Amino acid sequence: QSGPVIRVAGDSTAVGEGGRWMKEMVEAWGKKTGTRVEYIDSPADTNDRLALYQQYWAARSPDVDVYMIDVIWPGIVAPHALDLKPYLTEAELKEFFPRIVQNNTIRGKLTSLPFFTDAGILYYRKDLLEKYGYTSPPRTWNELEQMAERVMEGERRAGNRDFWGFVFQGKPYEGLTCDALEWIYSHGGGRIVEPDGTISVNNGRAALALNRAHGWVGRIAPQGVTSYAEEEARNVWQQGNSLFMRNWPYAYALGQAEGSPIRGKFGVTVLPKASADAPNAATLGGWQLMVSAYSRYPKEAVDLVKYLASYEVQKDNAVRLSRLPTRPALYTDRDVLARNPWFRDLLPVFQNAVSAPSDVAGARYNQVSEAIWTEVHSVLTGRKKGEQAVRDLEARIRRILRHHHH
Ligand SMILES: OC[C@H]1O[C@H](O[C@H]2O[C@H](CO)[C@@H](O)[C@H](O)[C@H]2O)[C@H](O)[C@@H](O)[C@@H]1O
Repeated sequence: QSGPVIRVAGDSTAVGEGGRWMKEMVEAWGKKTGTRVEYIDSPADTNDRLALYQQYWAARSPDVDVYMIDVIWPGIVAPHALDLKPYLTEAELKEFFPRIVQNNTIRGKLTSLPFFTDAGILYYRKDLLEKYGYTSPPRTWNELEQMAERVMEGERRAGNRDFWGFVFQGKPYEGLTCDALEWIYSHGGGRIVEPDGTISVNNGRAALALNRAHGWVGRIAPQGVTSYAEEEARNVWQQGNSLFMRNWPYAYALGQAEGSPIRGKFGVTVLPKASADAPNAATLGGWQLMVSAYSRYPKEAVDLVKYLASYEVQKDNAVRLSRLPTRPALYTDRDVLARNPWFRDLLPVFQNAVSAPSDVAGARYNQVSEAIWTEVHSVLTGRKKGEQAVRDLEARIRRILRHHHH
């Protein structure tokens, strides 16, 4: 047909159904409104997407109108965002969780609408826990290790060469920062960089957390876990070859799909922690919808963003893709809850999720994060002990944030 073509970059066809579903939603809006649309695909890992989208932004490119942006990005991407505040009433904006709207608001600019939230959780094979005499998923990291060693011994003995105790995201990329924040915080080691700016990571609890994680590699987790992102972990788990997995909510719907080897065989719960008085750790993730400051079609782009962020599209995301709404009203919707009962069970885990240090690092967050995941990876690979790594990380972050004030 004719008129503007509204072009969207967001999510990836390389991560679950997200890219496919996103294209479907954008096509549905185009059909509803009689507007031409195009979907531009992205790489799997968030930090690779940031670099791709930065090419467009540095160019002031009009070739993408709407970007799906990570929770950790507002402080970096704000100059490239159209301020959405004038386009939403106060009532419309209050329909989203205020913490996420606050996150997305930089120096008063509403950079982006909340789309879906995210929190790290523990996936567990309930069939296998029952087989090996366990009644509850593990609450402590020591329990997780003990269960993993026992179930692995038994499943290996029964003939499954492919079977592991635990998979997670050990690749050097942003997902490892997420995993590592959960390890450190759940050992009482802090937030790596505190909201006040204190770089706190050089402490014995953070070091222990990293040594613990090294101890999994090649033992209860595959040697190759040091190259796993979300999907590599998910594919071991989904084939039936891991007792436990750390991952985000999206993996639940995919594991329940017809033809999944593990359909009906798993539950989810909060990640374990070092001891009963440590805090629960679930890293806060999630994605927002930004209209490009370079879009030639801001009114149409805003209309698309409000549609994607609407109740019925977020509902579809919850029901079909098990991704977490940013609208509190959806957590009381009968159909969302009947499909995903665990959304009610773990709502307090999602509410108490711990943010990575993107607010305090602001536009330097991707540099801080790269330091984190590289130093953590050096522990996972055995290159360094946790004590040295947290000392080296402290020094790196001090250099990166020197002269930065939030
Ligand atoms: O909901 C699943 C999403 O997984 C990825 O995003 C999560 O993990 C990132 C780290 O790898 C975090 O930075 C992000 O905040 C999390 O939401 C993936 O990039 C998304 O496309 C998936 O929808």
